[PDB]
Parts: sequence; structure tokens; C-alpha cells
Amino acid sequence: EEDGGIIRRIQTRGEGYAKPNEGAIVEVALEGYYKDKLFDQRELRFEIGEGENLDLPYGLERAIQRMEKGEHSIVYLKPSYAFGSVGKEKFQIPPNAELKYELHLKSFEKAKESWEMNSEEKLEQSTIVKERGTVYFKEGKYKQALLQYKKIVSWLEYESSFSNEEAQKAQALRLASHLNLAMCHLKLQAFSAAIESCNKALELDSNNEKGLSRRGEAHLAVNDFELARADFQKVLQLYPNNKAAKTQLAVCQQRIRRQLAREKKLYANMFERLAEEENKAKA
Amino acid sequence: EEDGGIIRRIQTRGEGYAKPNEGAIVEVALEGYYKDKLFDQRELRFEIGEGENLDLPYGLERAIQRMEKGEHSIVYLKPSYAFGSVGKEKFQIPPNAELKYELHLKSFEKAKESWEMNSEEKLEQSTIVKERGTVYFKEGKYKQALLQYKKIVSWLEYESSFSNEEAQKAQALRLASHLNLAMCHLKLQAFSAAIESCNKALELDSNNEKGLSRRGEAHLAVNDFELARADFQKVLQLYPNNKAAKTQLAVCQQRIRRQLAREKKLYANMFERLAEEENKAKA
Amino acid sequence: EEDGGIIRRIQTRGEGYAKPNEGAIVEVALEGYYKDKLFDQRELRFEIGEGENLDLPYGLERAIQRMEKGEHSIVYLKPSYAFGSVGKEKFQIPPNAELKYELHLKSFEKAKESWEMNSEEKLEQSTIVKERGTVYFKEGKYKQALLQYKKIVSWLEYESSFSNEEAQKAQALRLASHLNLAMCHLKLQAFSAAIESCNKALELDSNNEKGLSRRGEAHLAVNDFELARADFQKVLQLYPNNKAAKTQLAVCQQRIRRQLAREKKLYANMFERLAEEENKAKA
Amino acid sequence: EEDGGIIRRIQTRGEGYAKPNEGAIVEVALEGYYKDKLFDQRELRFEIGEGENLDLPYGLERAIQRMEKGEHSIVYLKPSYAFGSVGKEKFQIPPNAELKYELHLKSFEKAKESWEMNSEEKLEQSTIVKERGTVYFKEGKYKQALLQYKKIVSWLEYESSFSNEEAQKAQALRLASHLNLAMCHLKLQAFSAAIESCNKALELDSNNEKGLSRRGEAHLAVNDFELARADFQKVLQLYPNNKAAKTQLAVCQQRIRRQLAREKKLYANMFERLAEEENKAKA
Amino acid sequence: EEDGGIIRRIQTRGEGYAKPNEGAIVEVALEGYYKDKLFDQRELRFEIGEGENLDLPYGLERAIQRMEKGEHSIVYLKPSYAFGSVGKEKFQIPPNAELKYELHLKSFEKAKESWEMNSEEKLEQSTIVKERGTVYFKEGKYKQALLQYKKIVSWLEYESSFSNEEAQKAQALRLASHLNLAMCHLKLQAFSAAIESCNKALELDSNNEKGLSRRGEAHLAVNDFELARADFQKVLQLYPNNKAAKTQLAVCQQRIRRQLAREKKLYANMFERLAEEENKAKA
Amino acid sequence: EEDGGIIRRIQTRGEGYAKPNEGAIVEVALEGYYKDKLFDQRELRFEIGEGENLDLPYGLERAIQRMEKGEHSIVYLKPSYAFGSVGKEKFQIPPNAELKYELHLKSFEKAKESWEMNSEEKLEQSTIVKERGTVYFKEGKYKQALLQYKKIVSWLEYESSFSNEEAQKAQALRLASHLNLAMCHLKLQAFSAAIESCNKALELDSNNEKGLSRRGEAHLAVNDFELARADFQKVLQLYPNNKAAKTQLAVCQQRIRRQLAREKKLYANMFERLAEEENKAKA
Repeated sequence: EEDGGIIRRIQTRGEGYAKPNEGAIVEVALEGYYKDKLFDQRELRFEIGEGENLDLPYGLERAIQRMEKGEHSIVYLKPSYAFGSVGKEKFQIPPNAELKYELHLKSFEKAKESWEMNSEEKLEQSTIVKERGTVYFKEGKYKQALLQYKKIVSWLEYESSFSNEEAQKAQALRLASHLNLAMCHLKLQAFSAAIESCNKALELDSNNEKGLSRRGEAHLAVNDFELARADFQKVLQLYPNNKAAKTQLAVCQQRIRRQLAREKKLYANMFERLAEEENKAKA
Repeated sequence: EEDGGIIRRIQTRGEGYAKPNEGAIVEVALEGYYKDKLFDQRELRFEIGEGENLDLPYGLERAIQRMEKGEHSIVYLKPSYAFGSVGKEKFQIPPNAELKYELHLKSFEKAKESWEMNSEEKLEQSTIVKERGTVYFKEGKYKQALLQYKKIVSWLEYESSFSNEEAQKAQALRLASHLNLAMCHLKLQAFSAAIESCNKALELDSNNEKGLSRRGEAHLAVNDFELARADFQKVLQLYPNNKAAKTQLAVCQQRIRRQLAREKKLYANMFERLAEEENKAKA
Repeated sequence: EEDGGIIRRIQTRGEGYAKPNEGAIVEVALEGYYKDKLFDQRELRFEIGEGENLDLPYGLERAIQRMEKGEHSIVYLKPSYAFGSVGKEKFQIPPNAELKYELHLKSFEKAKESWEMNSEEKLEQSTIVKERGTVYFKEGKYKQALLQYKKIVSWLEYESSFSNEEAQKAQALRLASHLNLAMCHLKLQAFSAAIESCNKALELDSNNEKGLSRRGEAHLAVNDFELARADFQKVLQLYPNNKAAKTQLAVCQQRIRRQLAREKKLYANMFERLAEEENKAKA
Repeated sequence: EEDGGIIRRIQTRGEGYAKPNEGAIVEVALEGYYKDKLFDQRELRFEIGEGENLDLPYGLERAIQRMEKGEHSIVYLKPSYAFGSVGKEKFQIPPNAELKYELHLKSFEKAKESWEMNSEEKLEQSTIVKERGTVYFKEGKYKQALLQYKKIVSWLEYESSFSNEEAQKAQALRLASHLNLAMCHLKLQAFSAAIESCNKALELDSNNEKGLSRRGEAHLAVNDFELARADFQKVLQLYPNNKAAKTQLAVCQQRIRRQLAREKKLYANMFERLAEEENKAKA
Repeated sequence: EEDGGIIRRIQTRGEGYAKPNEGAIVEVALEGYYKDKLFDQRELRFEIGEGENLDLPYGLERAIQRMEKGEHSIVYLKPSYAFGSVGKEKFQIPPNAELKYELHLKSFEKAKESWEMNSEEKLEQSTIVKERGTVYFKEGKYKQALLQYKKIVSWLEYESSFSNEEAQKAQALRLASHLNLAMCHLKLQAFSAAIESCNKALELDSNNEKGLSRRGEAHLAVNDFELARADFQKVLQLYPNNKAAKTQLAVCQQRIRRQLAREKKLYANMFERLAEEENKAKA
Repeated sequence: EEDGGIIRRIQTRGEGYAKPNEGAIVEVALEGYYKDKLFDQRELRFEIGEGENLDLPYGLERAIQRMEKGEHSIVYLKPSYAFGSVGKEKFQIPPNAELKYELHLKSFEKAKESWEMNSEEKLEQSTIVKERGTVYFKEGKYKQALLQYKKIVSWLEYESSFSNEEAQKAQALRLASHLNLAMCHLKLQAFSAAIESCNKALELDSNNEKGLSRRGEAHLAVNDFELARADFQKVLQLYPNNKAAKTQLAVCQQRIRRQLAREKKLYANMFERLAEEENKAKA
């Protein structure tokens, strides 16, 4: 299967049937060695699936998904399932490195899986995760915030057995999830992605001040002024007392103003230089 | 190209050094020859870009884009520039064939490049091609309808010199262009395209009655019932007396029901097969 | 490996224990069958390796090579060795088809191979082959001519044990062979290959009137006015009395002259357009 | 999903919950039209998954899997889900052709699916299918025989809850399935594949006369004499009174005998020709 | 290559025009320099092909294959010929680096090419390298064990001039070669390789006690319990008092049990979630 | 699109409304940061496009180009524009890394571009650049020399409005430029590129002593004895007093002489072996 990439020797079995699943919050006590020299060691409460943002190899989170409460194990990770080709510089680990870890799974809470969730449970796990996400947002842990928000959109997609009331709630969570994902992507300077989320949001509320402004901000951030000017221009029509727009629109006009002056002289010079070659062409 | 694919032999020089551009309305008289046998003789008038829908190899189109008014001429085409991998059965023409055309460029008329038009011209012209859309669609020439609408969306893409009132109209055009493409893709049974197109429309009007309907139609067509349901539901909780929504909603509501029975029964059985092993697995 | 692609049922015994090789000249009588239907009956003698230009499926030549003199055989070709992808129209053989040929290997003369020939022999054979090359060239069998000229370049490549007058004799040959190859490409309108074969001629004699001209016709053929003018300017300085040169040199001078008038006007216009937008941008 | 490739209009609904699944034996009454001209029409009892060997497009078998007893429907198949790029020559259908069919599902029997099969049911459905397969074999319908035998191997792979008695039965079915698959592949002149099946068989009974001989036959069929001589040579040791082996071994010796005589003269001539270049190399 | 990757500068000419071939035992004294700093100094003796296991770039190996006895010399290596994409951390060497080696080819000894040996030599030598296998394995140098055994399987692959008695021994060698590779792959945790290797062995001895055991081990390692079970079962129903089989069989028997509980419970739940929808799906 | 790859925080304003272009000569003071750590502090003036040869990350040059004179800025580069894949060892910048540069654009002179220069100018600039080329060549900055010579070939390519003495002047330039480019490749041991640059010289003067020699050194460099002998034979017939020629011509004569003695013996042996097997094959 993974052909011995994640090799694990169990030191002290863990009484319990339970094992963590993706999304499970876990309490671990880990020790990381690169050629028996320690390079990682700490007790952390993290969510399976976010380890990459806490400098955990993913073979390690994979290995945690096969442990039991209180268990003590040693995990052997080939370079592929470790920090592979990049290594981790803050841990002096270089490209293509095998790793050994001594983790000890203290406790955990499996995460409810999409299908286990009845209709109103989804409107609930979703609101929970939105908050979890905003929290991450405010701490500046933007990448970790994306994992929470994305969850919402997914969960509330196919599920349609909605009471028309529940429907609206689900629709608002989706609009909220998207506008929030755009904020993240903007903070990560992932503009092309900020526009996608904006568009998705807008497909929900085509007049959304937030979606419009952010999309407009993302275009501008990428120097796509014409499209940028289009969104702030719309934000104004819809929402005149809008500080950012009025200002951002200005920026767009100035740059677009310059842009034309450049281009114009360009054609002028190309024109003239062209006429030149032409006359000489009169042998 | 740039390797003897379409070679043209002038039988009578032109007069205007003016050459048709993509999307231009040319008027031509032609003759097609496969292994020197006549297979197509016609005097027609078409827009450069729809030749493939009028049984014209795009080689012939590429060539035509190089002639000048009143220019009689002859074109030689190599497989990948004529028909190629498939040939033309209505013309009895084997794959990879090579052809000779005796085309005469009677008259024509280039087509505003886009930067060639100001705000006004752009809205003027988009309204006009919007119209052409109408007919190609009325007559069942859907692919041809697509080239027209796509034109609209293209022309009003970066241009934002608009003036709020104008911008309001360009908005409506883009919206009407996206809703029609959805119609053509649907009649063409390009259900994903219909969906993308509906999405671009809804992003311009999250409440559109057609946008949601045609997207619901698209989902129902390709069997994604849980989704087609969501669109119809939202359609009726916005437009109560909406004829089609109510009916098809039933369809979705019905199909999903059956599906549930199948799945539950299925799960019921998988369970018992498993219990069966559970049992014999003792001894 | 062929994996049963070519299957041969020997009907009558051959003799000699010898077999045709790549390039052998064979005399064979054959008949092609598709679903027990006769679709090709002939008696011809050709060179192993030119069969394609004769409507003889790739596989069949690979079979004749495994046949003895006086042998009568039935060969079965899996589609991929028949006419494979897209068959053969003149025989009405459709795409992905199996064929049955009945052929009789009458006579043949195996062919000397690069390693068997000493230095005198390569120069001897290189001239024979060149003869064949030219015959075919006059019968219009261009691809078959290419088949021959190409042999010269190869056979004379790595060979270096020459003795001056031989080094010369050979250079004369490579040169003659690159130039003819150029004539062939120009006739089959394979312009890039023609340009290429010309450069390999000029590497051996950079003032070669024919080499410069032909690369001039090809550059000029694919509308590379600039580059062609250069060759035709050079051909004339070295050979002032070259008519085609003066002519062709005139055509470029003209097409280049019109091309520019066309471009100058383009910029004149984008300029004006850019200016009028500069005023719409003072509102 | 398949994006409208298989479009079906139901003419007369079919009372019944049931629908066919792959492997289901069906009774159909079909009519095939290429541009409203009939090209296929017949009533057949066939097994879903074998249609390709009865000239049925696979979009058609796909469409049958969504019908109900007695139902009458029309099925629209785009060229992709029809006879695509090859077309069907016996039906005059050319590459890239859409198709319309008027089939009528008279009756069917869903096929038990692997997981429904308890342990001894698998030893049963397997023996049934082996016979079904041999039958096909004898009629010369080799490709259709492969589908049945392959079923066995698959079914009896992971299932291991075998009573040690059942085990042997399952192992014999597997050995039987493999040696049978080799016969097919040999008859289809799919030698590379005949060896795979042989090897698999041999991994079950390393002394198998049948597996050895066929593998030996497949090597020989591909001119891999050394390996061929190895297997008949083994068959003899194991089973001396073996007609084929003794004879086939002979063939191998003769060809291998010739092969060496050829090669040897080759090196002799290469040697001598080499010495030649050498002496001359004494300037 | 064939583009300045490994350039060698002779510091002292050789004496024998004899050059080491792959698999040859060379004896060398070398010095490695990265940006002119010494990082590796050693006088060792190794077999051309295992250099990568002795921290030698294969550039250096390729180069060494070109020298002659007693030849002092210097080699320049370009990234993709030195270490390259990963570098050498034990030598502190960044990716893409370039190196300079001052190697001296003291002595060596080519290695029988294969066609260079008759039946006897082949069995003599294979027994010998079989032995070398033994040691590299005893010392934990598994990769190095692999090159040895692979050699055996290679040498006795097409050679069948054997004489039944000999052929019996070559059989045993191939069998022992495949069972050892299974051992090395397993200690290397290349479980698929271990399985292929076991399969090649069983095809030579369908009853092998190790073959089945090591394959069972391989399956159990990568968690395919239903299969590891089958091998152990068959192992004990052939070798009753087989220590390991009995135990691990238990393991498989246990793990599969748990798995069943999980699946059944899982199915149990999926069922009820479905019934839940079934219900609310009414109103 | 870059999508936020290059992010610049302008600290102090510039002036002039002008910006450096590809090939501009700039004066800038910079400092490179990685995790707030200083890893590069300098004050240099270089040509936009040679930055790589100076340890200036690709992205940074693309930034300087967006800077004004006298401007002070902070630029943020996403890993893919930093040193990206595999970083930079001398700065200890590890694979996949983000960098922060603080640079001050002091002065610069934009660069004339192919279209701005009339015929006299290209010949003027082609000489300036060639000068730069040669300086760098003497300082050993080979890659930087390549950067320059290459400009000549390009700039002089499509230009054809020359007036004989100009056509000549230019040919002298292209020739000088192909030959120097050859010297550079030989120094960077990029032999295939050297051979290539030589052919482009000989196309313009097929008796060029330097061109023939250098292609001789390269052919000889990669062990193409045959081909190199040819060039060294020719260089000598045209220039009897060429020492390196006579020398090199001797080396090939020798390496070729030994190569053959080596090959002859090979065949002698395979011959004997093939004979001894012919006797084992009489049993």
C-alpha cells in the first residue's frame, strides 16, 4: 500500500477500541529524531489534518490515525512520508531524510463524519467550525483557518433535505464561508484564489459589499485595474458611503491614467519608427 | 503551421490589400475537390469562425483570412488543415485526406477588433450580436448561437470606461449573454457548460429565475438530484407560481426516494453478509 | 516485441537459406485480403523500406524479410501492422483492420550495409543510391527520392578513414545530397525540412548558389519575407545574373512593403483610439 | 457526469423496481439507426459486459443498465459512447458518429455481486462461470470466454474464509482458470499474455504439464527459443511420454542451431572487416 | 550524457588499455573535493555498481569505468552526475553541487559478461556470488545483497544449453536467488518487491515453505490480512509444526475480526442514518 | 500571472516616471533577508538579465524593473521567485524559501530594443555588446559573455533592410558572434552547444579555421574521434601549419586505433564462444 513508508513499533498498547480519524482533536506527546539526534519534542493538542502547520510530517499524522488512547509507539517514516524533498530547515533536516518519532497518544475525540451528520447537525458542526476558523483567523494562523471554513462549503453542498428554513441558514453559512475564505486568501496573498471565493460568494448574494470589495481588492492587488475599477465602481453604486471603494477607485484611475500615457507614447514611437523604415524602403 | 499546410495559388489578383479578420462576414464562391473529384460547390456568405458548422475545413477559413476583395484563387489543404482525423462522411471523405478548393473572395467586411470601439459602440454592437444570437438559436444552429454570445461576454470583459448607466446596461447584457449560453449548452446537452454559464449569470444576479432553473435542469439531466432539488426549491421560494420548478421538483423528490430505498436495502444486506462472516469466523 | 503482430503460414518452401534485408531489392507477386475480399493484386519489385509509398503495409515488408527465395507464404497482420490507425481508403480498408496477404518472394539481392563497406565502397554506393534518388525525382516520386538521398548523408557521416581526394569526393557527395534533399522537400512543400537541408549544404559550401536560393524559396514560401530577402540579396551579390533571384527578391521587397503600410496604419489607429479614451478619462 | 453522452427517452415505462447490473443476462429487442437509416436490428440474449463482441456500442449496454422489464426506450449515443473513432465497418458507420437505438428490454436476471456471495456460493458461481466459459471456448468465441474465466480469479482472490477443504476447491478453480486463460490468449495469439497466465498457474502447481507446455508454446510462438527449449525440456523431465514437447523441443534445437550459424558468420565477417580497417590504419 | 558531465584529466597515464566493466572489482584511492574543500578521502575496493551504497556519485563510477591499471587521474563532476537533486549530508553537500575527485585506479578485474561463460562457468559463478550475497546480508548491507542475487537470476535467464542435471541445479539457484531477494526486500521493507520475488520463487516451487511464509509476511506487513491469512493457512496445511505461521495466522485471524466489527457497526449506522432520511423525506 | 509572487513595499519615493527594462544597466544597493537574517549586503551595478550569475534571485530583477530612480523599496518574494526549488547554498537559503530584500535603485540607463534601432544602430549596438561579451570572456565570466554574444545573433536575424556593405558588416558580426559563443561553450564544457554554434558559423564561412577547429575540440571532447578527425583533417588541408590541428589529429588517430584493437578482440572472442557452443550443440 504505502509500501513500508510509515513503519510503527508499538511500545505500550493502548486499552481502547477507538482510533483517531481525520479531523479528530488529539493530545500527543512527541519526540522527533534525525539520526538519533533529537530535533522535535513537545506535547500538543492539534487537529488531525493540520499538522503541516505545526511542523509535523504527514506520515506522522497518518500514523496517529492507527493508535489508541494512552499508547506509546515509535514511528519510522521514510523521506517520502517525512519532510521529503524540502526537509525542514528550522530542524536542520535536509532533503530526502528518514525520521524516527516517539509519540504517545494521550487522548482524542473522533470527529463526526459528514454522513453521520443529520440535517440540523450539519448546520451545527458548520457554525462550530466557522468560529473555530475565525479564531484561527484572528491569531493570524490563516492557513489553519482555511481548513475550517472549507469544511463548511463541503458539508452543506449535497445535503438538500433542508426545511426551507434550514435552507436559509445553510445558504448564509455558505455565503459566510466564502467571504471568509476570500479574507484568508487575501491575507495569504493568494489573489487568484481570493477571486474564486469572491465569485462563489457573489453567486449567493450578487450585491454583497464584502465580496465585491475584496474581489475588487484582489484584482487591484494583481494590477488588473480595469476589472478592479469595475468592482469598486459597483460597490459605490450599491454602497456610496464606502471608504475603501472611493479610495481604491482613485488608485485605479491614477494607474489606468498612467498606463494609457505609457502605451500611447509607445504606439506613437512605434508608428514613427515604422514610417522611418518605410521611407528608406524607397530605393 | 509555418510548414506547408495551406498553400494558396492566386488565379486572379485582388484589389485592396484589405484582408478579412476573425469574425468577419465574408462572401465567397467555392469548389471543393478530393482527388480531383467535385464534392462541394457553393456560393455562400458566412462569418469567419463558423466555417466548421457549414462543413468548411478550418484550413479554408485560415486561407480566406489572407485574400483581398474580388480575388479568385485556389487553396491546397493538408489533412490536419482540411478535415483530418475524421474526414467528412456527407462528402464521402476518408481520414487524413488532402483537398483542393477553387474559392473566389467576392466581398467582405472586417469586424471591430474590440479596442476599436468606445463604450457606446460596444453596447451598440453587443445588442446587435445579441440579436443574431436569437436567430441562430431560433433555427436550431446552437453552436453558431454560442459564437455570438461569447462575443458579447468578450467585448464587455475589461472595458469599464462605462458610466454607471452604461455599466448598468453592460451588466444586463453580460447577464443575458450568460443565460443564453446556458440555453444553447442545454439544447446541446453540454450540461457542465450549462452549469458554468448559469453560475456566471447568478454571480450577476443571485436571484435570477432562469439562471437557477436552467442550472436545476442541468443537474437533473446528469442525475445530480440532490442538487437539481436545491435549485428548484430556491426557485419556488422566490417564484411560487413557477410552472416547471414545481413539477421537476417532484421528479427530484421522487428519484431521491427510490435511491434511498436502494441504498438502505443495500446497506441492510451488506450488514447481514458481514454478520454471517462474523459468525462462521469463530470456529 | 511484436507479440504475434506478424503471423506467417508458409505454403511452399523457398531455398538458399538467405533472406532480404533493409534495402534489399525484391521481386514479389502478392494479393491483399480483407475479410476474404481481394483488395490488391500485383506483381512488383521494390526496395525494402519504400513499401509505404507503394501501399504495402508496414508489417508486410517485415515479413518479406523473413522469407526465402522461391517461397510462397500467407501472412497475417494484426491491425497495428496492417494499415493500423485509420487504414487505407483506396483499398476501402477501414480504421483498426486485420489483413491477409498472399505473396510469393520471387527474387532479390540483399543490400550492402554501412559496416560491410570499406571507404571506396561507400563512395561507390553513395553514387548509385544518388542515381536512384534522381530517377525517382524525375518521375515525381519525391518521398522515394528522399528515401535514397538520405542514405548518402548517413553512410558518409562517421566515416573518417578517407584520404583527401576521398575527403573531397565525399564532401561533394554530402553536399549534392543535402541540396537534392532540399529540392525534394520543396516539392513536397515540407519547407522547414527544406530550410534545414539547405543549412546543412551551406555548412559545406557557404556560397552555394542553389543552397542559398532554395532556402530562399522556402523562407519566401512560408511568408518569411525578411529572411528570404536576405538569401535573395546574397544569391545576387555572388551571382548578379540570377533571374529567379532578382524576381523573388522583388516579391519580398513588395510583400514587405505592403506588410509595413498595413502595420503603420494599425498603430496610427490604436493611437487615435488611445487618445479618445484619454479624453473620456478627464470626466 | 458522462455529460449527455448517453441520452435516453423512455417510450413505454416498465413496471418493476429491478434494473440490470453488469453481468446480468438480458433479453433485448434492438434497432440501430445512423441518420435514421437502420443499420442494426435483432433480438438477443446476451450478458451485460460482452456487448463489444456482439457489435453493441458500450453506451448502449450502459443504457440498458437503467431500464426496466418490458420498457421501450430510445437511446441517443454521442460518438464517444458509440463506436467512436473507429466506427463499425460492417454497419457502414464511419469514425465520429452519433447513434439512435430503439431497444426494448424484455427481461433479465441481475447477477449476484461478489460481496453478496457467501464463501461456498463463490466456489459455486465460479464453477458455473468456468463452464459458461468453456462453452464459449469451444464455439471459438475466445474473447467472450476470457470474461468468464477472469471472473473466477477475481472472485476467489481476497475471500479467504475457506474451510481448508473449500480452500483446495478454490485453489483448483484458480489453477484451472489460469491454464484456461492461457489457452484463450494462445488462440488469440496474445503470447505475452499467455505467459502471464501460465506463470500465475505455475505459481499454483509449479510442475503443471499444461502450464509448462503452453508457456513453452508461447515462447516458441514469439521466437524466444532458448526460453521455449527450457520449458519443453522441463515438460519432458516431468512427463516423458509427451508428444508435443519432444516435437516442439526439436523445432527449438533446429532454429537455435541455425541462429548460431548465422550469428557466428556475422562476427567472423565483422571481425575480418574490422581487421581490414585496422591494417589500412597503418599510414 | 555526451555533454560534459564527467570530464577526466589524466595526471599519470595507465598501462594496459584494459578498462573495468560494470560489476568489476576495482581497487581505488580517492579524494573528493567540493568547492576545493576535502570531504572524502579513502583507499577502498568495491564492485562497480555498488558505489551508491559506499557514498560514491555514479559519475565517479562511470569515470572509473574508463581508466586503465595504475592510472592516477582527476575527475570533474556536474550535479546530475555527482549527487544532484539531494546532495550528501554526511559530507555536508548542497543539492546541484559540482565536485572534483583525485582518484587513482590501482588495480582491478573485469567481470564475465555472461555470454563469456559456458554452462559450467555459469553455475560455478552463480554459486560463488550466491555466497557473496550471504555476507552482504549477514552485515546488514541489503542493497548490496540485491546486486549479487540479481546477478544470479540474470546469468541463468536465457542460458538453457543446460543438461537436465545442470538444469536441475540452475533451477535450485534461481529458486534460492528469488527467496533471498524476498528476504532482502523484506528487511528493506520493500514489501511489493518481496511479494513479486516470492511469486517468482513459488512459480519454481509452488510448495516452498519460505516462499509462502515471506509472502505471507509481506502481506501482513502492508495490512492485506485476508491474503497474509491465505499464505499462512497453506503454510500450516503443508508444514504443520511451522512455528511462525501458526502465530501470525492468529494475528491475521484477530485483525480481520476487529475489521468485521468496525464494518458491520459502520454499516449498521449508515443504515439508520438512511432510515432517518427515509422518514423525514415524507412531509 | 505571478499571483502575488513579487510584492513590493515602497519606502522612499523615486522620480522621473522612468523604469529599467530588460538589459538596462542599473546601480543598486541591496541587502538580502531570510527570516530577518542578513544574508547578502552589497552595492553593485549590473545588467538586468544577468542577475542569476550574481546570486540575485529571478524575482528581484523583475522588481527592480518596476522601480524608479532614487527609489528605496522592500520587496517580498514568494519561494518560486526566490531561489525557489533548491534555494542557494552560499547564503544557506534552503529549498522552498521566502526572501526579503531591501534595495535602493540608485541610477540606470534603459536599453535600446530591437524595434527602436534602425539598420545603422543594430550594427552599432552589435559591436558594443560584442565588446562586453569579450571583456567578460577574459574575466572568465563565460555565462555572462554568452548573455551578450547571443544578443548579436538575435538583433541581426530578421533584419534585412541592409545595403550590401551592411549585409557584409552584419555577416562579419553574426560570424564573430557564433564563433565566440563557441569559445564560451567550450569553456563551460557545453560541448553539444559548442558543436551547434560552430555549424552556425560555418554556414556563413565554411572554411573558417576557428570554426572547424573548435567543433573539432568539442567532437573530440565528448569522444567522437571519428567526427573530430574529420574536422582536424579539414582544418589541416586548408591550413597546413595548424599545430593544435596536427596534435589533435594525432590523438584521434590514436584513440581510434586503440578503440578498434579493442573491438576486433571482442568479436574474436564472441566468435570462439559461439563456436564452443556449436559443439555443446552436437550432443
